Amino acid sequence: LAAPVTHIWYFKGVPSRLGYLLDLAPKDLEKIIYFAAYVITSVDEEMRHNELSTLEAEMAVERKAVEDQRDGELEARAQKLEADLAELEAEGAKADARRKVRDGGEREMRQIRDRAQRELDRLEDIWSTFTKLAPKQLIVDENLYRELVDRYGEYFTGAMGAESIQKLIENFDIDAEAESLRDVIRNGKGQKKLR
Amino acid sequence: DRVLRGSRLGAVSYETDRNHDLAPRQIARYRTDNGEEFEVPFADDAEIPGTWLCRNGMEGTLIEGDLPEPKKVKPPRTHWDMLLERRSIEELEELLKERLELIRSRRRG
Amino acid sequence: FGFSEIMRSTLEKDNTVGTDEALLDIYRKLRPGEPPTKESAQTLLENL
Amino acid sequence: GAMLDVNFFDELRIGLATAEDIRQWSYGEVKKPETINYRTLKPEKDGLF
Amino acid sequence: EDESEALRQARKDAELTASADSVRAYLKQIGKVALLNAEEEVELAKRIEAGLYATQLMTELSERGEKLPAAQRRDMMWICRDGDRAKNHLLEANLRLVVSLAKRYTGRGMAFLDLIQEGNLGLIRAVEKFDYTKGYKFSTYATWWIR
Amino acid sequence: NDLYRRVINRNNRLKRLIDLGAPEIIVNNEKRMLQESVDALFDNGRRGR
Repeated sequence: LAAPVTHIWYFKGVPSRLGYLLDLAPKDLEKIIYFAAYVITSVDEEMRHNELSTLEAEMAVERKAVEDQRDGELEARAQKLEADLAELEAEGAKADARRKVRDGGEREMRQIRDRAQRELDRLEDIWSTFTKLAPKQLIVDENLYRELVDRYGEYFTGAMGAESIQKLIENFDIDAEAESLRDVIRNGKGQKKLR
Repeated sequence: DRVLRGSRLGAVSYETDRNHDLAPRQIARYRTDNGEEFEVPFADDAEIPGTWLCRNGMEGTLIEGDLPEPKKVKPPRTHWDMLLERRSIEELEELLKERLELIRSRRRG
Repeated sequence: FGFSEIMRSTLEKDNTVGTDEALLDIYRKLRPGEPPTKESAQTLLENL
Repeated sequence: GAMLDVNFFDELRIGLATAEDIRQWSYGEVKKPETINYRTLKPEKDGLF
Repeated sequence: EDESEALRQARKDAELTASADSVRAYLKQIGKVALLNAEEEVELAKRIEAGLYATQLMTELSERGEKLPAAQRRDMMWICRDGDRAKNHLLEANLRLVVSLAKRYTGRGMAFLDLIQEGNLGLIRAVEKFDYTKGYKFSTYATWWIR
Repeated sequence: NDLYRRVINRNNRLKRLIDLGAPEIIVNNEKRMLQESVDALFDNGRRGR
């Protein structure tokens, strides 16, 4: 085979042995091995640690430049509304028809700041999902994963499919995992102990 | 539904199965480009071929180097040849510099 | 359905107003994975 | 364990086959989706047969 | 409040679904990229030819000659990268043409997605063989190789 | 022979696409098809139609 392929017996039949080994839900495992969602195979820690400070400085700078273009939009809409004031303050018409154009301009300003809120929430979500990055974490929205890849090509590796599953099985310590599991069954109780 | 009678495309011979006097054989040794070696028993009155298709699906050459292995052709259906068969070098050059002017006038004046 | 305690109870518990909103709801419960448009979501039940 | 299947058995152990076991069982790589030549009915080279 | 607000919410909820059939998943994957026109196809073809000549020239020069103009080498690699970007964009534009041609051969012999991927190979060959100097619509030339 | 032929066909086409150089949509669709073929070989009707 020119690309690795998982055995169907160890993934589909309940209980899913790949899911129990890697601690992945079956609906989040089928999405990996049938090419619907990416998966962070590995991540750096200390380079991430100092580049947290440097990259949050760069992120604040980029968001500040976004706010600079946003106040350019604010001032441009203010000058446009003052031009509408100059070209509607001496035209004899109805009391609301001379002001419905200004209300439409203010509605245009309201949707401009709504779009600014939308892109700032997008940038906030990108920074949040970099700051909460870990292995065995699915990333839906290929656009969002693409943005993480082209902005943060270092500090982590991600993949998609049975090659990623093979990489996760390689980066796996059965002895440490078994010590954690036996610690849980010695200490905890309930659903966590049954799991 | 029927009494259908079918045969696979081969015939069974039945002679004696003896193992005391056989035709003489000598073992060649081929090594691939994987660093893995295979042994094949040929006949005595048989010319040893230089390259044998081993059990890995890859061509293994002989382990005793004797042959001037040839200099066979590149597969000539590439995009560069399919471009050259309908274009000219000066046309590609003027298009290259015209495309170069875009990055030069984008990065600088 | 003026006589039916069950029907008026379910109209109290429907948690959905708006014909277009209910139509989008049944479109999402019926067709999974398709981007809903207004005319296709309207004519889906009629064509079905 | 032996695989000639003469009747000297003690066990029958089943495991999980690795790729280096599969390409050690095999006798060659089948690499064409051909079975039998349509006119002469002889098994094709590097096919399934 | 039904002016694309609840429609947008249901659109994102449908975008985050599963869609467990492979044909439906491939159609939803190829539906994202928008279509093109003649001038866009012309400029993509010109970028393809420029990038191909750039990488051919750089290989045949660096085989026997070493030079270091930094800006020139950087823009040469820029041309080589963005030519392949243009080629990938052209293929992803014409995937719907491939599917629309291959949908009429179903039911006899092969599957659906085998037909679609064979049309994909034919489309790659048509993009290789395309010429813009004769000045025609790209679909009329590519239909021959796809079929 | 049909299941083995589908696996061998899709694997050869994938080798052609990878060594040719194709975009990610085509290559990922080919890999998903190869995975579904091997799954249908080992157990038919387990995941999907």
